Amino acid sequence: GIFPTVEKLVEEMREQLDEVDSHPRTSIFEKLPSKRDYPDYFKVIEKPMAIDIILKNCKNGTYKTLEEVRQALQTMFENARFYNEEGSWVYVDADKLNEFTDEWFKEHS
Repeated sequence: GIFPTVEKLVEEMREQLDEVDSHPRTSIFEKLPSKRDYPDYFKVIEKPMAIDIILKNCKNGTYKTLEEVRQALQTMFENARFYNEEGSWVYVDADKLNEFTDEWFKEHS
C-alpha cells in the first residue's frame, strides 16, 4: 500500500546527515522516551510521536493516506520544538528535518 512510500521516505530521512559530526538528524526521533524515566514529557505532550510509531501505523492501517503521515511528522516536530529550547541540537534537527519533509512531500505525493 502506502508503506513502501513511507519506507522510502524514512530511508531518505535517515540519510539527512549533520554537517559536522555526520550524525543522522532522525536520531532523537526514532523512538519515544520511556514514560518511567521521563514522566514530565508525557504529562504535557498530548500526542507523542516517533518514527517507529509512524511505521507501525502504516503497516496496520492506522495511517492510510500520506496526509496522515505528513500530519504525524508535523506533530513529532511540533512536540520537539515545544519541549526543547531554541538553538539546541534537537530543536535544529527538528527544523532542518522538517524542512526536508516539507520539500519531499511537495516534491512527491
